[PDB]
Amino acid sequence: MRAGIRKALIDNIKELKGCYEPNVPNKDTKKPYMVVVQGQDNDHGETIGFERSIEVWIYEGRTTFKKLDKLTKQVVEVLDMNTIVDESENEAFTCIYKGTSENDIVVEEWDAIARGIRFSVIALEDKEDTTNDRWVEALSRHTKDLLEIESYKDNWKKNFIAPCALWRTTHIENKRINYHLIEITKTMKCHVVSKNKDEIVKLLETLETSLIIDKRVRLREDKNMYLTLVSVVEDRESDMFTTGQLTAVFKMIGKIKREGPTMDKIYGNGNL
Amino acid sequence: AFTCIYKGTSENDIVVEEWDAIARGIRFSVIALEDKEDTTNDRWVEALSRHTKDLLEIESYKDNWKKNFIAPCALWRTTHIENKRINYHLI
Amino acid sequence: MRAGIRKALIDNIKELKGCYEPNVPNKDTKKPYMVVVQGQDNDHGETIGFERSIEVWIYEGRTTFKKLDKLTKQVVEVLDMNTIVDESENEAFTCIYKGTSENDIVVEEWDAIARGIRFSVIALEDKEDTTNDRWVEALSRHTKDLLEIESYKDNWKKNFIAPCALWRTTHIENKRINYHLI
Amino acid sequence: IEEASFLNGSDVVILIDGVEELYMEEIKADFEQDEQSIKLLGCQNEISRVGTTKGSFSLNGYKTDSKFAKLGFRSFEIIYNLSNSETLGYESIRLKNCRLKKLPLINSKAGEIVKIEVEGSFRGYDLLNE
Amino acid sequence: IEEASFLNGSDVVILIDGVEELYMEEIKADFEQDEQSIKLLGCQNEISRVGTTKGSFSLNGYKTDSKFAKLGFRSFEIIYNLSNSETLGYESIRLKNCRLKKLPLINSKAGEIVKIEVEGSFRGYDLLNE
Amino acid sequence: IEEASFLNGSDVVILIDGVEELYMEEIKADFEQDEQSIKLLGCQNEISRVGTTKGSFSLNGYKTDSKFAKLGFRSFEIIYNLSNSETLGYESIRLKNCRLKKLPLINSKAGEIVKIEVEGSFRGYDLLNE
Amino acid sequence: IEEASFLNGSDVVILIDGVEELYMEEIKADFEQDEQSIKLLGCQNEISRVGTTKGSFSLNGYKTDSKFAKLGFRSFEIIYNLSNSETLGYESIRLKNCRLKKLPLINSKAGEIVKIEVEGSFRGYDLLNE
Repeated sequence: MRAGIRKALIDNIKELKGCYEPNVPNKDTKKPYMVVVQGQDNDHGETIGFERSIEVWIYEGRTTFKKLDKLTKQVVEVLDMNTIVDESENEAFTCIYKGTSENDIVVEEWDAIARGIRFSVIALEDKEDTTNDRWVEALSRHTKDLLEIESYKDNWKKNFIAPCALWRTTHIENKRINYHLIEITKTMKCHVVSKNKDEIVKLLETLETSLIIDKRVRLREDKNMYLTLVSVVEDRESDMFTTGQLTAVFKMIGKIKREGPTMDKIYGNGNL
Repeated sequence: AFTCIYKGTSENDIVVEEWDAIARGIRFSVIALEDKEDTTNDRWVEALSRHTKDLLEIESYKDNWKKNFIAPCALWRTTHIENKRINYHLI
Repeated sequence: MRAGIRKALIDNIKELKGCYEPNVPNKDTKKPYMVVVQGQDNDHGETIGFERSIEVWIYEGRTTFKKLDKLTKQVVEVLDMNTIVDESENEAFTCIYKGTSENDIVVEEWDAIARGIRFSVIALEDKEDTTNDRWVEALSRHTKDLLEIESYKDNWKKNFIAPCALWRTTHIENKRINYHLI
Repeated sequence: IEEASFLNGSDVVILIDGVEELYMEEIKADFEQDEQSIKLLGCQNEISRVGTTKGSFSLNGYKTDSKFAKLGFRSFEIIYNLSNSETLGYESIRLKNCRLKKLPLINSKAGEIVKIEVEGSFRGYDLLNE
Repeated sequence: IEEASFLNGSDVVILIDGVEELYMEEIKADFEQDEQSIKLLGCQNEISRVGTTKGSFSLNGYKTDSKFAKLGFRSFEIIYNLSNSETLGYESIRLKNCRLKKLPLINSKAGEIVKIEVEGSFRGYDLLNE
Repeated sequence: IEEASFLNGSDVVILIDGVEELYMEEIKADFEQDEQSIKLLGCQNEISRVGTTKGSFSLNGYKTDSKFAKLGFRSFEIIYNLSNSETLGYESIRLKNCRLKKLPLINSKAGEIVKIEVEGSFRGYDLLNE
Repeated sequence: IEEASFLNGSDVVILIDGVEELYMEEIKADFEQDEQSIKLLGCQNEISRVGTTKGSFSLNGYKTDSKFAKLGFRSFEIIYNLSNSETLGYESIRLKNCRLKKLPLINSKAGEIVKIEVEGSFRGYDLLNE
């Protein structure tokens, strides 16, 4: 994954002289050069899975910090949410801009000025993008058809292509409302990730309107089943990745499939 | 452009003897670095920001703060949205 | 548990030259090698019991960090929720992948690059897998019969075989609804 | 666990006097009967009879116009299409000679939406579809 | 999704006897009929007719003066302008010969605002606008 | 935004039989009249008339003495001063010949304050002020 | 603490007119009797007798079809099987000659599931099994 970030930075930034591993460069390396330090991997719940931290430490020749500001903006533009393909490992990923190092440090012995940009990567372990939750599959298919963006089903995948949507299930309730009938209620929350926030607003608006108007969703292309909406709510303040904006509650009624024997043959006899 | 916001002051008033000087650190901040648009697809936010601007003769910044906000101003974000189909024809 | 983890890592990973205890290897050791540091045991409630922390520090010859990334993926695959049998103690366990050390460190004096993978083990003190809660026993039996996976009743056991399912009881209420009925 | 379905109440389409009504929120209609309980002279079990039928109906909704106030007590038809979406077997009912019991001229609280309530009686019905 | 509009109930403007009323917060008015159910031999369903009409109304609001207690049981008109804002089609109704059923002389609780409640009967109505 | 005012019900001063009553919590009083609805022989809307009036009242408050139980069913007057303080126009009403409908000897729950409730009827009223 | 078993109400199987009914939520049925209180001429305590009986029943459930509207006021049987899973001793009751008191043609609120309510009367019952 180091190779992907290094290759992207070298290809897209031309002021850059080289991008190295942590303790590679010597004192005669030509500045500006960048260093790709890989941080922790922490478990961040079911929706994100394991989140990795990265730092892209920029180094510059101590002329002035304005060049470092320009180069920082260039790096952030290059890596922030743009999918990167790692040829060495033949697996892609998508860095998320998180912030910047504590201060802008000056290192006198090296005669340089440094700043550390702070990225992260989502869902390191997840490598399938599939779900046994039929409801999630149905709603992700519906969102993809309505919206013409990628729709990931159970949890984030590391190479998500923004703009995209996610349709995880957060809560399930089952009830036997009758002898023959059962009722399955799911509170399914949805994310809409995109670089442009107004695009997030537009996508959420049209998704809400589509869910409200067509109040139910075909569970399968075979039909024979449907998902009736109950309430769709958006909390725009909520986090784009961890929580998700749109919350929708769906329910579906099923009947027990009793297929017992049959009274094919009937006979009776008489007395007095 | 941008607009610095006063936030406080460094931990103590320090005296650096070797430099023969007294130093203090004032602490500012800048808001919404990445925002560059001042626009919103939320028609409601646009409507209320326009209404506030017309009523009040101050700026209005719609969905989120912008780094070069000119005080005094008034932002009009939307925090929570609920949709209901109250009828066969109405929402 | 050091012997079990070391044996598993040596058997399953072939690029490994050796797996040592913390301050064993000298500067003549052939890299890459691994080090099994054993952390705290902390009480984490009734369901987990005592949880032990383990770190498997990988070391590599400072060629490039991509080798260390590959080796870390190999270790995580080998140890993550795969039941391990410690022949020395004759007691099994199941390491749970938990994360990775703070940064990828370079150690110049040793001329190596190191990374610390972080595991843990659950319910160290639990050694029975039995329950006097008849309800839990009944539901664990029902789950096992329906589902064809293990069921562990009152609390986790250290050598749990994934996939599985616990059936602990979290809350009990008793009422005398009548003179004769409870 | 084969499929079933509930007829969600937001599928109704109420046509009052041949023009579709958009703002109705609730509709009720029943076909009463006087039982005419008969106690025979020898049998201990009471016996019922059909007697005479008597329709009654009610409506609630939001006030959009003075349709009902201007309608007066004139006879008018109500058609009610309860569509099912899982399967397309809409249930359609027609009410004949409906007559408002009272004109809801004014009903309006200060801080709330102005809802209209209607109730009356209908002479008969036609189960158009099912 | 073309526009729609609900008539908010705070657009009411009640004119009691030619002077505008500011403190009313709820107004009701209906035009009851007598059903006059009739059985016919050889016709199982009952039949209804208009009968004689009978108005009734009610009002609630905050007490600002003794207008109603001074009014007594005199006949007085009520006008009800329910304006609409999305489109300017106010619905105006006039009630003819309203007469209080009871004078609310005193209705007061220690901790609350002193509210006035009124109800009576009106001989007829004129639907001025819609 | 020009001033308005609500008459808070804690401004009430009730004088029962010439001696001020200071433990009351609420007071109600209405002047009912029998409607005497008449259905004319040719006209299709009912007509009402004033009929005969009949006062009724009611009070609740905290028990502080045996004033009411000792009062019996004697006739007694009630004054009611609802002072307004934003503007000093107090509304004063007198009730003539009030008579308790039922003498509330005992009404007391174990864990609560002993409140007294009264209801009755008054022949007429005098609107002393407004 | 030997075992005991309530009867869960989701074990009910209702056969309306020989075809099983799946969507019923609750069923009620009682067998009234006119008390016929007799005050003897010398004895102080009242005496009551069996009098004449009369069945009544009620149903609620989700609307899945127009079975009841089709059924009209016809006579029809209801059989009700309440199984006890913990002992297998199902209590079965049959109602004879049930007759709807009113056809629930329409009963539907906008935002909710369309439920059907039925009530009527039955001449007699047979306790098929217990």
